Amino acid sequence: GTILIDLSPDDKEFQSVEEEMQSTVREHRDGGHAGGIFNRYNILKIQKVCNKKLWERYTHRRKEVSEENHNHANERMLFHGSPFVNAIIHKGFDERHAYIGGMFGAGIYFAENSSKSNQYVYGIGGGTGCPVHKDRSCYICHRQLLFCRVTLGKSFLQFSAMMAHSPPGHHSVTGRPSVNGLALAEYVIYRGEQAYPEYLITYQIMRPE
Ligand SMILES: Nc1cccc2c(=O)[nH]c(-c3ccc(Cl)cc3)cc12
Ligand SMILES: [Zn+2]
Repeated sequence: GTILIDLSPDDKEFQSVEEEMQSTVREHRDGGHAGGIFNRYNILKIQKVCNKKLWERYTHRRKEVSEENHNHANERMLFHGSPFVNAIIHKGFDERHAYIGGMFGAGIYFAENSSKSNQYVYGIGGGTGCPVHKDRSCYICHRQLLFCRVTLGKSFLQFSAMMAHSPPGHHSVTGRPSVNGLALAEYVIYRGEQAYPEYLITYQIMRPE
C-alpha cells in the first residue's frame, strides 16, 4: 500500500522538515556514545509516506481521541528513530515497534529533539553502530529517521530525571525534562494507530569542523 514520493529541495515542505531536523539537534549526556558526535546533518533525501489505509487508521483514532478531549487531538509533529523504520512505513506502527524497556513503560517513543531519535536508529543505545563499520558515530553510512504526525490527546505529565496501557483517563505520556536544561520533551503512545509516519528522512550525521 505504501508509496514514497521524493520532495524537491526547492519545495517549501522539504525546507520546513529539514529545518525542524536541523534546529532540534542538541548535545546528549552520553557525549555522543549512542548516536555519534555531530552538531548538524547532511540531509540526503526527504520523502512523503503515502498509505491511504494507514492514514485512515490514523484519522479514525485521532477522531476518537479528540471526541474524548473536548475536540482536541493535541496533534504534534515528532521524530522517531528505529531499526524497524522500513517495517513501520509499510505496515504502520504496532506493538512490535515499542521500546519495551523505556522509562515510561512499554510504548512507542517519540522525540522533539531529532538527535534524540537519532540515538535509536541503530538500536537501543545505538546498538553496535552501522551494519557496515560497526560505528555508532559513522559519518559515511546513510541513516533514516521518521518525522511523524502523533496524536497525544490528554497527556500524562511525568516530570523526569533525563505493550502497556496509557494511564487511566489519558491518551499518552509526556516525558518532561527535570535536569538537563536544554533537553526537549519526549512522548509515548500506547496505541500504534495514534501516529502516522509522514516523512522519511535519509541523512548522514556530519563531523564537526
Ligand atoms: N526513548 C526514546 C525517546 C525519544 C525518541 C525515541 C525514539 O525515536 N525511538 C526509540 C526507540 C525506537 C525503537 C526501539 Cl526498538 C527502541 C527505542 C526510543 C526513543
Ligand atoms: Zn558506517
